[PDB]
Amino acid sequence: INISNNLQKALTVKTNDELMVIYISNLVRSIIAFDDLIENKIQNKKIQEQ
Amino acid sequence: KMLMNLHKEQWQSGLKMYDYEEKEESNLAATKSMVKIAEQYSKRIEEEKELTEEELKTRYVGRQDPKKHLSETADETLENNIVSVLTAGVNSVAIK
Amino acid sequence: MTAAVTSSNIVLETHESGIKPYFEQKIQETELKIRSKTENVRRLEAQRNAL
Amino acid sequence: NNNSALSNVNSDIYFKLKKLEKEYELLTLQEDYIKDEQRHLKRELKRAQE
Amino acid sequence: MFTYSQETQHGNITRGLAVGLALINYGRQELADDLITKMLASDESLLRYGGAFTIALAYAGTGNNSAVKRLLHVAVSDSNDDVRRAAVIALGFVLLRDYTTVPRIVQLLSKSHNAHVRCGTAFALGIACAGKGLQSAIDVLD
Amino acid sequence: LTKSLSIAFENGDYAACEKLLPPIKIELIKNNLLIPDLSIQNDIYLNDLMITKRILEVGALASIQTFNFDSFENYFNQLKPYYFSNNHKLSESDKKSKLISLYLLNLLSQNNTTKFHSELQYLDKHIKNLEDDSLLSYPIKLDRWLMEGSYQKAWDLLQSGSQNISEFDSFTDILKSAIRDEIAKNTELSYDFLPLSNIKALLFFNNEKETEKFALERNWPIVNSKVYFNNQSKEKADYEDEMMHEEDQKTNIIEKAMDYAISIEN
Amino acid sequence: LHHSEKKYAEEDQVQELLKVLNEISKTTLTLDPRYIWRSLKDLSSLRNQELLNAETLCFTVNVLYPDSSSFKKNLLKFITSNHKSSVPGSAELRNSYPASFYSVNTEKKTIEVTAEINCFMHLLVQLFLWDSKELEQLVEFNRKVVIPNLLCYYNLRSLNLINAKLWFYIYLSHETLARSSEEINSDNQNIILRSTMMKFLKIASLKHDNETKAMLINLILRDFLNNGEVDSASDFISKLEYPHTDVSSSLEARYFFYLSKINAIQLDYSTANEYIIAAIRKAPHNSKSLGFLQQSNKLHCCIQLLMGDIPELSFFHQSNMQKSLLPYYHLTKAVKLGDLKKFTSTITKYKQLLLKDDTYQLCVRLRSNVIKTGIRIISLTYKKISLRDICLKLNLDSEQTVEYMVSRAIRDGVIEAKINHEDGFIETTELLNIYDSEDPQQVFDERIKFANQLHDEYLVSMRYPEDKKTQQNEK
Amino acid sequence: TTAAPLLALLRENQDSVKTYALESINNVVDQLWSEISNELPDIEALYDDDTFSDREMAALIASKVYYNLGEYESAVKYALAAKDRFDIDEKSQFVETIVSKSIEMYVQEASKQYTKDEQFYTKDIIDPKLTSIFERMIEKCLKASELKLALGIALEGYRLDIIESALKSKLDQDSTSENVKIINYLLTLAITTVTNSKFRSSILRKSFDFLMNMPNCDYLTLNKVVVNLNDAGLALQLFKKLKEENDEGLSAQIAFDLVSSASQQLLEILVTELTAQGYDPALL
Repeated sequence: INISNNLQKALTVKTNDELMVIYISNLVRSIIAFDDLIENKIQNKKIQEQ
Repeated sequence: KMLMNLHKEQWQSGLKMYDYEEKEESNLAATKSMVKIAEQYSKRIEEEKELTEEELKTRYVGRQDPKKHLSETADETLENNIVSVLTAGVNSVAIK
Repeated sequence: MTAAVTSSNIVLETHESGIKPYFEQKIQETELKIRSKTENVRRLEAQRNAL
Repeated sequence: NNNSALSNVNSDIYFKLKKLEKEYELLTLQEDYIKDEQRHLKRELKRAQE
Repeated sequence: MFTYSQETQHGNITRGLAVGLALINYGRQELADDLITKMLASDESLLRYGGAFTIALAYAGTGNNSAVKRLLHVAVSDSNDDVRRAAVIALGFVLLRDYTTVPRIVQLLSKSHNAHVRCGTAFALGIACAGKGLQSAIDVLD
Repeated sequence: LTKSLSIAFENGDYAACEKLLPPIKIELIKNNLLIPDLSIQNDIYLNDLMITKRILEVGALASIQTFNFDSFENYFNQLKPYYFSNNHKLSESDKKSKLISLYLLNLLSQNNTTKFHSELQYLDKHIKNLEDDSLLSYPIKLDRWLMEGSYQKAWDLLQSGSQNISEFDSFTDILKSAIRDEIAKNTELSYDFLPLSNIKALLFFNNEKETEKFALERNWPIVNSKVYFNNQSKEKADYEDEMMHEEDQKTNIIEKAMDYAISIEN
Repeated sequence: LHHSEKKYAEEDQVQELLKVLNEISKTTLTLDPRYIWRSLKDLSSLRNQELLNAETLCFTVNVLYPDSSSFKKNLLKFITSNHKSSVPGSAELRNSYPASFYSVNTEKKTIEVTAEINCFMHLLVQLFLWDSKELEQLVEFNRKVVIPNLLCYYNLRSLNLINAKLWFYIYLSHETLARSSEEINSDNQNIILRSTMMKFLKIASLKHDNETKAMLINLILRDFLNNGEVDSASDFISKLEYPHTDVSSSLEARYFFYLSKINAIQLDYSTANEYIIAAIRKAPHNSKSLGFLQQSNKLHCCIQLLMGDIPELSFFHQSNMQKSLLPYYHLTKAVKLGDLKKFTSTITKYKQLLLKDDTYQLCVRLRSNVIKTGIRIISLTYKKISLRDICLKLNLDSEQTVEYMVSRAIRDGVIEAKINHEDGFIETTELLNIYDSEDPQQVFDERIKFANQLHDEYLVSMRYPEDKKTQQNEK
Repeated sequence: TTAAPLLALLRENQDSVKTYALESINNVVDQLWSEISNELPDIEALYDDDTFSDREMAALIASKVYYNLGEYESAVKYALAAKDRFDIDEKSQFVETIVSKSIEMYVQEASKQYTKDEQFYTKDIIDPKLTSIFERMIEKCLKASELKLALGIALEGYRLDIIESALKSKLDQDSTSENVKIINYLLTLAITTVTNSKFRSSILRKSFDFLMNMPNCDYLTLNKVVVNLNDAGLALQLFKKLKEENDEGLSAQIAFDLVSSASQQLLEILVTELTAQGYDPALL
């Protein structure tokens, strides 16, 4: 039961790291998201012109 | 049905079990190794803050994912011991 | 003319106001619920997509 | 204006959402299906590895 | 027709019988429910291949939740190739009226890399948004 | 009505008090309408409040003495809004200090420390340091001596509290009984053999026949002049198992593994 | 000049407002209006505090005022009048909008949508009173006007959540005015306050507005701790349905704090201890939270002493709070030593400092626990120990007295001993070898389930903002 | 302040202060709601007795308290217990809270008893006080004048009565287009909210009858009904109307819409019926 306890807890370590990692992925993707909005302004007008 | 049935261990495989010596070996091997995967993961995650994932994996040996490798080794023995207890106690309580 | 600071004209425009929370509670309850299910279905998709 | 003939604004939000909650039952149906898909895919991850 | 399907030894005849039962139990919804259960319960792939289509045509254009559930479960849960394919194509028939929901339901089946599944996923978008294009439908098919 | 009650207390008749109060309950309504209910307090309402307060007060002390603890609490409860508000304008009174002391003994004679400290907290904010503890000291010193666990101190305080003849003594006789009952849970854990003289000594008795009498009622089997605390424990444990709850109350070796298993595969 | 400074500030406010107003016009949302609102609230308060007084006046004049201009003006005359910035074209404008409250549209009166505007003018004024930091009449005027206005109409999901942040200021100004002075008429005004709080919660109950619901509960709890109505509050806490998944972390800390105080007074110190450590973790390390942390950490030291658990020496040193936690430190050394003589000194010396924190009510209960700890020392040091020996060390009065102290203490199982009357000693019974027994099994079972629950928190959080980013136009 | 006085008064056995106490407890009810919830079975004790005429007041405390405790269903029982004193609780700007839950409560019961038999408003399974509350809320929509809101709650609530009466009264010819508009809104919501076959056929069939009584009706409105239900009987009777008129253009128009829209099986029986009905051969 004690080995099972350490192992459940080992799996929890691994997952809290995977929790932080995807959270960094989101922090990164935020920059891209901001930049995209200013950029889409230019594209809309061109496609309507054609 | 003939094809499927390849066992007389359909009802004689859950109460049937391997000695506790062998379960002590699995427990001892499993705990001992996970330290080693855990020491590689510690060298590894001194990084994880530079440029490009693909580079980090080569240089500081992110290969095969040690994060994934520890999860697999923990999952296999974790699921196995629940069975080992689960069958153990089942026998004690039902048989006597 | 009339305001959303307070109600204006008692039991005329407060007669209209008077039949309003019966409609709005139903769907206000439905909004919060179906926003967390919508996020949840995508959560379990994400999970089976990595698998 | 905003509080005069308010019972006419009331009826169109009420109508529109009522139609969509039928269609929003088909999206929780999907949540239910993909709980099963991962269990079938976990035995097939096992079979593929096998 | 059902019983004759097991007697016949020519494969084409079973195929033809299985879907033609679907055609006869068209538009009948919940009265067709008893038949649906025998066709799915079988161990013959053709009876399942036709099984999917009986749900599709009886509950056709009404987004009945029970019908879509069977078709979903069966698609995934059978290893037999015809059986998989057929369940996917069936969805479009059911969700003909409410095609708003079709791309979000079938995103799943196109994620998976089994080919028969993927063949039927396309076809389901074909049927569902046949009437009028949906920009999303096109995007998933590219 | 009002004034007939006043002189009923002075006599030392407290049955006369109790008897005469149901009319005055009609007239307390007229009094409750006279105050606005503490929405605004003027000196008109200060005269009206005196009437109101008076009826409850003289009745409340009298309930004690006639062994009507229930009536006492009822009367006491009505005061509480008047005491809350309006401080140093007939809201903290000589009478307040006297009635709070007796209330605290009443909570204590239930042998609940839960209400007592909760009530104690309420008092910090009013009288407990304004007019000080000097009569409010009696339940607070008593509470002390049982929290540390000295029953000698409690016993002594209580013995001198029968010097205080009024209405504090109506609670003395309950509370001496309460020290015994408290001690009798303790002794199960402390001892498994006690002599007959020693059980008597410990529970503050002087009559052997009384010791053996209490034992029937407290469910102890004194057989041959030696108590068997252990018999008693057995019965007490068994009963708590006996009412259903019981598979998961116990927990099974098999059941733990089942719980853990389903969590991982969900 | 002076005008120019109010105009540059104003245009910042208008974008944030314009931005919320569109999201809520489409269909109400909770969190997305919320994120915008929280940034703006901070900035507005910093701009009003440092700069001008009539910078608030400017905005109120500029937009339609239902009564707000007159209400602002009353305030400004008392603390030094203002009549500037009343000019036209800063009052014939209704700022810039695409058409939602644009200068031509609002005059034309095809629309009039004072709703949200009403809500922002109330935030400006409510902050201004608190920035002034003056009490008296000024507090009272602030409560009167704003509360009945917000209650005549039924609020939308957006407006309701705004009004929770207004309510705070109301309680806080009123409460300090009451603690500064003793006026007999204020007690009667407190009853009116109590009534308003609970009605606000019931209105919000219907609309499922989760932040409003949580914020109100904290205030009501505070109000009980100040009035001594601990008695009522036992009732209150068993019927809460507090949100955790949709509220700010400041509320969640406050909530955890209150519980430990109320639980502790009812002589449950087990549950008290778990609740305070959670409040501390929610609450940051900054000097922005500094007075919160000081009080929370006072209560935690006292909790561990009430258990007989005792805090370590580590704690006080590694904190840099040494002077503040000095009465608790002396307490911790005192209880440990089992000195009744020291303890009498500690709570006497420090009396005032303790009572202000309202842990003094708890502290008196330790004069007893000082004794129980002390006799526990004795039974560890000496396994079998004469009744006489114990009486000698802690100045206890008879063999019979110490018998009785220990009888109470071992019902609570502190000492974990049993008295032999027939030999005359007190014998501890612990010898371990409890690994053999089923006790560790019980412990290991609990540990796993705290872990399985942590997996659940991880799963729900992780994947939910990913799902948003995909929907979003960004690739 | 505290409710502790009020408890004392019920616990007293002089009747006058108990009457009083019912009145006073309901004054401070949404402030001292937790305290008095603990000793709410007292309040109920007084309600059961038959020495009191202040039963309604006593019921009334509990309904307000029980909401705040968090059990919504229990509130509804005590409100219908009290009987009246609740038509001033729809016009409160602080309590419509009990009323809304009651409306929902009717729908749970109403679904169950529709499927069995169409009529069930002569049954005693639905409480009569509850029936009243539903009917007066709907009347309240029709007071400000909006039939869209009245139709919506009745449809959920499975009513034949309410829907029948709203369209009947909405024939009075104030604008022909306007009346026809309300009947479409009814056909649409029926398909899109309800797919339970029994109520859907019924509401739809009902609409056919009200359109045709009007001295002008759009027939696109009329045709929609026939094709969902697939009835040749509606179709036969529609034509027989135009055969009374002998009007060339109407007869050609409906027929073109029919052939496209309608299913093959329906048209095939229909032509045989018109042929023995008698028609100009042009339509055939």
